[PDB]
Order: sequence, then structure tokens, then C-alpha cells
Amino acid sequence: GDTKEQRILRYVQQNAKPGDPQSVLEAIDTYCTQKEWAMNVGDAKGQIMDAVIREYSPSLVLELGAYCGYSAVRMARLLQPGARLLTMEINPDCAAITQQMLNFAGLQDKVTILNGASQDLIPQLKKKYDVDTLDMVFLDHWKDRYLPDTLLLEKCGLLRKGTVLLADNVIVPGTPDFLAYVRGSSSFECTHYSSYLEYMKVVDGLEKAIYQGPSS
Ligand SMILES: Cc1ccc(Cc2cc(O)c(O)c(C(=O)NC/C=C/[C@H]3O[C@@H](n4cnc5c(N)ncnc54)[C@H](O)[C@@H]3O)c2)cc1
Ligand SMILES: [Cl-]
Ligand SMILES: [Cl-]
Ligand SMILES: [Mg+2]
Repeated sequence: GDTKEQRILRYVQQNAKPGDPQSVLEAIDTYCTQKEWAMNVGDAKGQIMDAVIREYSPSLVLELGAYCGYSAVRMARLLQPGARLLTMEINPDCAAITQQMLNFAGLQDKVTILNGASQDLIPQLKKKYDVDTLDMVFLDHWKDRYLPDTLLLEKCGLLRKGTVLLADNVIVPGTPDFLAYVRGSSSFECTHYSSYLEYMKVVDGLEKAIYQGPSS
């Protein structure tokens, strides 16, 4: 009957407070610590996401991979008024669970969910959705999409000097082609944020890669 993702949403609805994003996040973290593991970024990596958002105060943020809306809630709740999160999610079941999670949280007006493959959607952003340049991108979808989408974002002109890329899972499962590129290119300046895989004692980390402009 129910899926794991419907079980996570259900647990939130019964146990957290509506319109309160912090109870929504703590509820998801509790469910995933005691009942079923799921691929949410988690609290430890979440605090690194908090700080990054706090440091740069981004007006437009793009999230690749929504899943259950845990990072969406995590970032949306910290945005200054007027700022927006676009999130791209290729699975409609996840897209639907994400929407409802944001509604419960009362953050639905700060988020625009686009249901489709990011490689089809990134090229449409300027024309269809009015975009100039992104101030921040958060990558947490399929690990083989990080590099081709980072290059498609450049190709398309969605990046600007000072745009922050924040990439989950750079140690485990790992994102080798992406990590070696951004660390090797003069078009980015990178910092590694060592941490733990969500709900586990296994060493993971995030990578922050700030776009310096096109290479000469
Ligand atoms: C060793 C080891 C292996 C695996 C793990 C476990 C583990 C730990 C983690 O933190 C992880 O982030 C992952 C992981 O694979 N995440 C993939 C995330 C997919 C979501 O994004 C969606 N999506 C996938 N491609 C696209 C796309 N083009 N455009 C739009 N949405 C897309 C999907 O529809 C899902 O909503 C796995 C831990 C340790
Ligand atoms: Cl998440
Ligand atoms: Cl955690
Ligand atoms: Mg992840």
C-alpha cells in the first residue's frame, strides 16, 4: 500500500506542528533514526547547508533532486523575504510528497517545484521562468548528473562570478568526475566540508565550489 516516502510524510503530519519548519525537519530525522533509513541530507550535513545559506543570503536558489522535500524545507526556511527556491524533481511521486511537505511547513510560497529531468529543465530557465543568474545551486540528485548539469548551467549562462555550488555525497556514494573537475578548474574555488552520511557513522562530506567566471 504505502511507500517509504508516504510513511515519512504521514509521520510528519501526525508528529510535527503545521507552519513550523523546525518540527518538520526534527520529525523526519526522528523517523529516519528509529524506523527506516532514507536518503535525506540529515541534520549534520543540514547544519552545513544552514551556514552556507546564512553566509551568502541567496536571492535565487536552485535545488537538483527534491526527494521528500527535506533540503527544500531546510533551505526555504532560512531565505530572506522575496528570495525563491526552484526545485527540480524527475519523479512525480516525490514531487507530490515534496509539495505537501512544504504546505505542511507553510513555505510553499517560497518554492517552485518543476516536475522533470533537470537536463531538460535547466535550458528552459531563462526564457520560460524569467531567470538571469543563479546565486546558489544545491546538487543532491543522481551522482552521474552533477558534472553534465554543472557544465550545462555554464553553457546556458545561469552562473555568475560568486555563484555557490553545494554538492552532497562527494565521498559516499561519491561524485568522482564532478569533484576532480571543480577542484581542477580555475573556473571554481572549492572548500570541502567533512561530515557523516545521513543517519550513519560513515564519513561523508559536502563540497562548496564558488564559480569564478569563464576560463580564458
Ligand atoms: C556507499 C553508499 C551508497 C549509497 C548511499 C545512499 C545515498 C545517500 C545520499 O545522500 C544520496 O543523495 C543518495 C542518492 O543516490 N541520491 C539520488 C537522488 C535522487 C533524487 O533526485 C531525483 N532525480 C534523479 N535524477 C534527477 C534529474 N536528472 N532531475 C531531477 N530530479 C532527479 C530522484 O527522483 C530522487 O528524488 C544515496 C550511501 C552510501
Ligand atoms: Cl533531502
Ligand atoms: Cl544526521
Ligand atoms: Mg544525498
